[PDB]
Amino acid sequence: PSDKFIYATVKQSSVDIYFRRQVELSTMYRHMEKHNYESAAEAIQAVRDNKLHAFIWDSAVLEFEASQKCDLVTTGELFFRSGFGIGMRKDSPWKQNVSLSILKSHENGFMEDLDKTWVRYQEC
Amino acid sequence: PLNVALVFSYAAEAARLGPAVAAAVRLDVRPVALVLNDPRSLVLQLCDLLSGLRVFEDDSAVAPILDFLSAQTSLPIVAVGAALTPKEKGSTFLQSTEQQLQVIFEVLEEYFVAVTTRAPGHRAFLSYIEVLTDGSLVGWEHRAGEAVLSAQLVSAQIRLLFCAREEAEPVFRAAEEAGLTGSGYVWFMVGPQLPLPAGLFAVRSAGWRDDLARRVAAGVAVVARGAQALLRDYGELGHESLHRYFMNITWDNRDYSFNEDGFLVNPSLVVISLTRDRTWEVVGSWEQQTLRLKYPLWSRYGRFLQPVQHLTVATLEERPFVIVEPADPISGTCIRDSVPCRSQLNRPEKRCCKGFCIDILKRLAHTIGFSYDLYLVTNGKHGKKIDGVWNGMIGEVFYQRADMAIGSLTINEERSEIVDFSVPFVETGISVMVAR
Amino acid sequence: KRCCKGFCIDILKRLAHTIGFSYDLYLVTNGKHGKKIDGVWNGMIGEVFYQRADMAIGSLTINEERSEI
Amino acid sequence: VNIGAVLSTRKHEQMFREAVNQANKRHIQLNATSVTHKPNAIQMALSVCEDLISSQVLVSHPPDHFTPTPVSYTAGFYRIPVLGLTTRMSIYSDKSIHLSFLRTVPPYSHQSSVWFEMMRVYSWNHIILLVSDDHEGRAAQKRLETLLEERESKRGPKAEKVLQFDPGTKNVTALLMEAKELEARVIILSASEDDAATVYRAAAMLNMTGSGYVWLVGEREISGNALRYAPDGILGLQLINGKNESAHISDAVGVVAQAVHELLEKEDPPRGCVGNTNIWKTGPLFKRVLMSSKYADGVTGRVEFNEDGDRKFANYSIMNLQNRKLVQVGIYNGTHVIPNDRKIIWPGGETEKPRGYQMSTRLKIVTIHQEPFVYVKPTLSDGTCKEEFTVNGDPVKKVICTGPNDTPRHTVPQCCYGFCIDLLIKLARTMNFTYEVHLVADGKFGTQERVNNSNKKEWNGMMGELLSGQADMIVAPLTINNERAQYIEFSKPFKYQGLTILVKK
Repeated sequence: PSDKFIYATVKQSSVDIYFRRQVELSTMYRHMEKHNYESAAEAIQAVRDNKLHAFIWDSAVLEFEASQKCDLVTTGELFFRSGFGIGMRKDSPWKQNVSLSILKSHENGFMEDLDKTWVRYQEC
Repeated sequence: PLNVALVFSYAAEAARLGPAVAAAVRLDVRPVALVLNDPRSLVLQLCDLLSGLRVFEDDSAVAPILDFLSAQTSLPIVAVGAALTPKEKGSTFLQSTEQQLQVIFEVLEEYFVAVTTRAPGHRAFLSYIEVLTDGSLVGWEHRAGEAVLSAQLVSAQIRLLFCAREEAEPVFRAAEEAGLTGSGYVWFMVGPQLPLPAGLFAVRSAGWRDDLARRVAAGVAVVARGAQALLRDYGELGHESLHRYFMNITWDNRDYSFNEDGFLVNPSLVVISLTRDRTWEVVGSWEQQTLRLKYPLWSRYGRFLQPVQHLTVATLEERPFVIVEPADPISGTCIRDSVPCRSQLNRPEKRCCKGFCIDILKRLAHTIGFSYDLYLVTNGKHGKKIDGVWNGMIGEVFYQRADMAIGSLTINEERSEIVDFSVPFVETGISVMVAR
Repeated sequence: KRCCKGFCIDILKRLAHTIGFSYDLYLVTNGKHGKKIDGVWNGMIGEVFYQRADMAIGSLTINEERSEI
Repeated sequence: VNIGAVLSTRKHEQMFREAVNQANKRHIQLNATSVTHKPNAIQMALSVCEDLISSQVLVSHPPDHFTPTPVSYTAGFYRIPVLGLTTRMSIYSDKSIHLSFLRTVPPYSHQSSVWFEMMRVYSWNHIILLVSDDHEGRAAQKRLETLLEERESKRGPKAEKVLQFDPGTKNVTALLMEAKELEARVIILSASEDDAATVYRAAAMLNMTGSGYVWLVGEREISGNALRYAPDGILGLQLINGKNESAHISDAVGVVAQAVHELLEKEDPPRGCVGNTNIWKTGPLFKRVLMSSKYADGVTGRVEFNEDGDRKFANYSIMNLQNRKLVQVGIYNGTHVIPNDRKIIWPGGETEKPRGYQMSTRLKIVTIHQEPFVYVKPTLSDGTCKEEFTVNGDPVKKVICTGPNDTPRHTVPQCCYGFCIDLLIKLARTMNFTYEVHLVADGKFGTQERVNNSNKKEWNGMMGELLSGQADMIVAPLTINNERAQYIEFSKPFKYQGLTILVKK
């Protein structure tokens, strides 16, 4: 328990279940519970005013915000691997068709095209 | 209209009471239609009552008969086979098993195999116990006739069973062939009505047996309360659902309000047991979803002694790897990855514990298969040869009070001589601590 | 006899143990992975498509036609 | 012992006398007598008790539901196995309370099972249920649920939208109105005759007439609707044996004679109807020999019965109400239904065959404002969105998202644009279907929460609200994990990331 540092995260979304099922570090999850913040923006501001020291979150979002602001440093190593998907009801041909369309977007090059369209020029 | 067809087929004191017990309960007139007696005679009495004049109790087919008569006459009645059934249509009468299952499952949880022979109640109780058990992380475990029971005895210790009056004794003829009627097992019955087994436990309504006069007075009082509720805003035919006027009754300063289905919402119950001396001792009571009883310690207050193993672990509280914390008030217990620790010397406040020693203890217990209990010593810290007697863990172990003890113990001469220590899993010694 | 091992073998045995299937290992001698030559497919894709192999494992890159079939 | 009967007529009573005499001829002295139904339930209770007292003793219902109850209760006073001929009430089929009563004709639960078989044959996988809040209707829909759930394997029908209904009520057009837009064109009705007529009139005043409006009903309502109002285009069906009092009487006489003959291998009412309440083990003996009775097949057909005395193998007929008359169109036998050699009128009542399904081009999408992925801005003065061509030549496609509440709590329009918005635009252009966009009030992703004061896990946030029903397809920077994965499937991933710490310098 490092009370001098601040270990906070989003209260509900993703790391909640990860640490709940993680089992062995239940005390770490309990500390996160007493340091739970229900906003990415409020966590960013808590980092801003030095009321928060360490904040665990996703990779792309955190690195993009750090590049945009270039007043904070991102040092944690990618200790997790995951992707972002699209969900729908348990009976959907839309699911198969959108999977095919998304893989088509990946193959053609539209994916990194929009990536460089929306991520570039926001880097210090 | 205030007719009380007190049929006893008897109750000489109750028959003689009549208006006297009602006056004790006692506003309009509250007479009694005392009749002592067959269905034809009952029909004649009721037709005479509904023609001229404009609560039944006997030992236990009567329920369908009374339901049909109430439906035909559209007149409320009270049954005191009293509480015995799905409703049919609009008709008023009085008489739960599901509540009994709930309460017994609770009291089992704070302190397995379930079978039966033949009933619709069999499937009803199987469904209800499935609904009760699938949550709260209770833990699923084992979900002529005597020859079959020999074929199983399939390997649990707590046994749940229920039947009518015609299966208990006829099956007990072989004494269930496995000594489960003794202290080595338990038997739980739904109690549909209340050559003889032992170690039996049962549940009953609040009024198990108080008095015939008391119960008839309660029936008269609830009838009068229902009539008064009918008199609200001034709210019988011979040749409806009045239960809507039964939402608030508080006679005898107890929960008396009834449900629209004829059931009493949130009633009071008692849990009793039949000792070897054939005495129906009361284990405890339960009301408003709260139970009171005689305090057990781990499992030995139910007269269970040693299922065919339990370890009486003793340890001392101090702060390196060993840590303690109180049970969470919201849950009433410790965290998910912890162990129930009893900080007692044998009101016991729960104080769970955790640590490296706890981890290794649980790992070895799982890998080798022992049940165990945790004890906290309140006599010294470890133990010394004061006047020959020992305290702490050594004192507990030496006098067989604690079968085995764990914690930070340093193997020595006399301690090895009188303890027989095991392998030194972790290392230590004597060292110095100084500042910079 | 030519036994095999590797990361894919490890994950295969782990999933088989955790889910409980019996299995046998087959080695393909018709191409490397599989391509839409004259409509017919070879390799793992060819084996799977014609029901000769119920399921295939290894280094496979998900594509359009490969996802479709 | 004896046979006995409860019939209000004499001709069928004369046939019963002939049958009992000819049965006693074959190989014991035992007779039988019927009783006319006086215009009172209490009168039947008393008259049946008098018959029991004056004799050493089957029941038939003259065409409602008032006959089987008091006779069964009187039989259960002595716990006597009485049997019925013409009754289909599920309140007696279960016989949990009517343990003295045994059935002889299957109830409407078998009709529901045959409906499931028929809809399984026709390959349809979408079905809605309209059922009255009746215990028999509840048992029927429970039978549907049991038959659907037992299929451990194949996709299978979904069997959703089992909403209830109250008898003798109006304004049902609202519930049917929201049921109309539910992607399924097949419905199953289970209600009384008057309720069926009322709902038929409600559909008539609505647009529930053309294609895509397909349903099948039961015996309890087809006969009632035939009188007064019954529109064409109704599937319907009919019991195989119809109603043949002489045939049923002969079958009952034969089966009871067979039971008596099989009982007399090894083997006397105690005392009439008065002053005796003892047990009668011969009652359970009759039970166990009747469930084991392989009585020779009679006029009705093969005679084999389930545990609660109901004929099995479910032989049935299927009619079709066309041009104000029913036409026999199918015969169901055991497991196979054979349509007749007649032009199967389309179930919709029109000149085109129905698929049983329809498409909804409109989709509902909810999202969370994620700073790098989603940009949300207040709308302009007119509510439109401002235009800016980034830095190079490209217009920023900014959609209107009227989801989020003011934070207040007022659902005000906003302007959304980003990763999810433009990829959704591309996907919609690929699929050529419309859509919408909105935010969520709670601003939570979602988790499995142990509900307070209860013991059930619940879903909140995005997927919780999607399972609620308003949302239809999620587009958000959502990760992938077990519980939500088995609770709802996902598509192929598009953006990849992990977990990382941020800290100041």
